[PDB]
Amino acid sequence: RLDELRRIVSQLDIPVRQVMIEARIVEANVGYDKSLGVRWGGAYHKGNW
Amino acid sequence: PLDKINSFLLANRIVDDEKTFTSAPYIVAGNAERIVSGTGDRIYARGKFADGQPAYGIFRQGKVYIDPKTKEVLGINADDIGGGEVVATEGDVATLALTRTTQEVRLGDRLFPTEERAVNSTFMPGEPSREVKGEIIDVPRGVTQIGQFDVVTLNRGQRDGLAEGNVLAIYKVGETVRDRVTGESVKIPDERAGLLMVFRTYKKLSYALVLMASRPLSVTDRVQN
Repeated sequence: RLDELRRIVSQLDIPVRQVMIEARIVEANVGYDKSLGVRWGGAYHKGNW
Repeated sequence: PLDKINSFLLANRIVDDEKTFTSAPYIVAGNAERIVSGTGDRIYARGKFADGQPAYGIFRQGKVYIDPKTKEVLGINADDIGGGEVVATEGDVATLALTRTTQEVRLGDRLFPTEERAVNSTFMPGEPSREVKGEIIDVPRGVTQIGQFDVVTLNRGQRDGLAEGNVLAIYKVGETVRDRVTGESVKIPDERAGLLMVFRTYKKLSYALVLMASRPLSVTDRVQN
């Protein structure tokens, strides 16, 4: 039993394997906004849009 | 040994000749599948590359400025996709599928032809020639003091020596100030545990996966032996 337990000990005393985990977050924002306000105002003859 | 080589092989994305495709970039775009990366996904791109080579290497541009009198930057072509293949569309655009290797491919990125290079685990034992001595700059990490291992770019005079000698030891030069006598600070090299494994692309710098034995060294430090 001593010897068998020794073998189990050999199996158990194994280095735990570390891994480097690299998770990367990428955010991309593209924004194009165009606004045109066209104005025609005359109070001389009261025509104004 | 093979696993160490496998880690480098995972880090082997940087290639030479940034100038060539800076002069002729293969322009990628596409919102049909609006991604900045994918595995097998479809991107489109404009250039003869669509007409010609089905595979290609996606590289972002870094610059390694050495020889200040010559003031030359031999850049770094960081390979974004592991691979890709094409279908041809009219308009000189192409629709490609992407085998991705951890590097997002900006939707507006620069594409370059595929250049397969054979690397072996036979470099593991090392090729140490002391005469080769030079500074280190331009790590993709950009972080000073990176340790355990990293992909570094040895400098150009260092690069020619590298053409002679593959392996070298790490040195971190630290300035010591005569605070209570003169205030003058003298830089002193401190030999650092850990050595570089160097793979050299002639006509460019040396791409070296350095294994750092504890010592964290700045982005610029003396690699020597």
